[PDB]
Amino acid sequence: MKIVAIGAIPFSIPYTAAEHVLVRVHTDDGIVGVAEAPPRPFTYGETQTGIVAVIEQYFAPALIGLTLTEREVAHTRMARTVGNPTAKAAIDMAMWDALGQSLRLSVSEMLGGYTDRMRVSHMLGFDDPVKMVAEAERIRETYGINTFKVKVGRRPVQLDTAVVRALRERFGDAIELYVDGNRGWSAAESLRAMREMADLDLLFAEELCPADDVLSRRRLVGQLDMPFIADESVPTPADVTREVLGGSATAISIKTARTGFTGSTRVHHLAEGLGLDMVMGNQIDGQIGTACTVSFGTAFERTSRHAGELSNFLDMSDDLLTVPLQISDGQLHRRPGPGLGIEIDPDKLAHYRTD
Amino acid sequence: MKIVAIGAIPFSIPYTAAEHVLVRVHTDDGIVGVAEAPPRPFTYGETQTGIVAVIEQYFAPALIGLTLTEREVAHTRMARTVGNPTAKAAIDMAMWDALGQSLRLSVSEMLGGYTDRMRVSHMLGFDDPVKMVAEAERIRETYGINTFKVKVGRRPVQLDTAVVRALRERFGDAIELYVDGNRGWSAAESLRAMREMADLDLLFAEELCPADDVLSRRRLVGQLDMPFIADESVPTPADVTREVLGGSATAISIKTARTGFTGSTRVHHLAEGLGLDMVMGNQIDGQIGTACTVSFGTAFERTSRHAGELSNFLDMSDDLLTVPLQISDGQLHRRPGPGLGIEIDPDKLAHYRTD
Ligand SMILES: [Mg+2]
Ligand SMILES: [Mg+2]
Repeated sequence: MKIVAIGAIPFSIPYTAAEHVLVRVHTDDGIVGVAEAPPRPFTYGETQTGIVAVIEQYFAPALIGLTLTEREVAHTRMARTVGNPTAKAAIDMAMWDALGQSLRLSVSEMLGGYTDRMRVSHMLGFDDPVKMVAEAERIRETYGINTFKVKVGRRPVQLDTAVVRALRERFGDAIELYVDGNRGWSAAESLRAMREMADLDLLFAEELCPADDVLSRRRLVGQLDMPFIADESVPTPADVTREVLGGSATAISIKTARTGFTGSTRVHHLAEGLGLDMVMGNQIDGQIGTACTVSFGTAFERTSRHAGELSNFLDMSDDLLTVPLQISDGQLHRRPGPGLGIEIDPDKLAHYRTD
Repeated sequence: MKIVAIGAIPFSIPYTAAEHVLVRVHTDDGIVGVAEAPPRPFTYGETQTGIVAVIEQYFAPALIGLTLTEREVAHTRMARTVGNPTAKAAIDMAMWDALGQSLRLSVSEMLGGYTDRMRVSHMLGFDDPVKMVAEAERIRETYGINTFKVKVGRRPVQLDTAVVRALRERFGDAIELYVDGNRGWSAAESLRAMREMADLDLLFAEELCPADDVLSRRRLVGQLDMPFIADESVPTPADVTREVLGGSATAISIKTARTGFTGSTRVHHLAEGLGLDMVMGNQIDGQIGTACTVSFGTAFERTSRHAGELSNFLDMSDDLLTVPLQISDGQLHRRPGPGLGIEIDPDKLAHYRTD
């Protein structure tokens, strides 16, 4: 189980576009672990070109020679390089995939195996209330999804509060609802919006305003009833500690795209120890990334007690798996096979790769 | 004064190697502003390949068309992309260079023009005390430098405290001394080292331990007499606020390599308003970057009241300027010419570029 090579292949798939990087960890046993790295310059500052570069130029040469059971050595070596979250996460998850295949165990069970499935949430917004209601009905009827996260951040705030209210009026208590502003509103606008929706039983408020508007962010978080999920502002455990102790976050988003499995376990244990809720998020992941999210989320009780953002891949026109993921009865099961339980379709990769 | 093009040229110059990126902002007036971006994967996570990529693929197309007097528009647009500090800083400084050339004004005077020169500090360490003393004598006698920053972080700590003590015994109060651990020591080791050197009158303690060892870092900072300079942990104003209010920093390093001139002004004003000392740092800069550091540092009283890390370029085997920078009587003057007061030697660029 020694790493003999690590590759990074850029690929592009149009949306109904995902310009991700397929990361592959090759072992001396002929096993190949895989994962994807989604470049999000507006969240982490990584680019597709940059991810391939850091992996080929820095991470690959630093990890070749290590066994699949020296994860902490790999973790420590990669940690020397600052940032480049998805690049590091992809390598970690590909290593875990390879390990699982080598031991004939799923990543989920190796991580803890608490359960075998997660409830799925769907995100929507930035359109008319009538259209949003129509989409929610379609998604719920088609996939059984009962949890919806409304993307907000428009001005006037009434444009978004109208969407959330329309959804609650249509489904009543039959669905779960919460919001994510992606730092789009000011703290003051965020408070006015939440106050207007005080009767809609929103379970969480996610990154309504910039965490970097430090003092106003802290004031807002202290004014809200529900937990305030920090996402882009807590990419590392140290950020979790600073934002939580500082009062700018009262809940934590865990995204395997940025913290993989080794790092995500560090985030889960920190959040559990501190006593904070956690939710599995989506980095606008393809099916490879989604398979990773469910692999981790199902391993623990604290992550599986909440729905996970696992439906974004449906918006892609195609994907790289030989067997596509399926959402039924509003849930997604962790794959039955060893490792991530997935396989890359050779023809799909050949058709979508851009190198 | 409209930007018509922005280029990023990778180059490499061996040390007596600097793999930086020359950034050039072209205007419709035929003026070309310049600056460099030093890729520091172990500090910011940027790579030489990554810097060129983010500039060519994201920043250049987003800035072409803006005038040199729409700095806040450029600042806001670049801010959409997370991280990539030196890439952004280089573009900002090149824009300022172009503006200065267009108005026949030096960057220093446009920024405030408080003074015309800065005292220079030199960093050394990681060798035997006798050799370190010899180097300090040489540097002081050769350039007149009277401020030395000892790089520390080795174990046992006695190896570094011995170096600092040897320097103080040799020069007495004739020189200024302080230390920078580059996050190399644990907080506990850092305290023991500083206590051992309590009689050596160190003016500052810089990043002795990781800022990410959050609680122990805060405890250490509160135990030390002198100001504790945060550097790699405060790359943005928001980090300055979080680290300062959290107690993990009691002084601020300003490096034009990561915050340029527009961003550095934001850091200076924040630090001045909060009431914290600030020091101009070095990102292992070449002469282009050093010219930028002095341009900014001389503009304000709070930055010029302390020596600036401005001697690292001396370790390079060559550089790209037509007229090299000169340190005399332990000081460096801001260039007399418009903009940064520098010009790229065509033959040097042709010989060292790697594209
Ligand atoms: Mg989010
Ligand atoms: Mg430093």
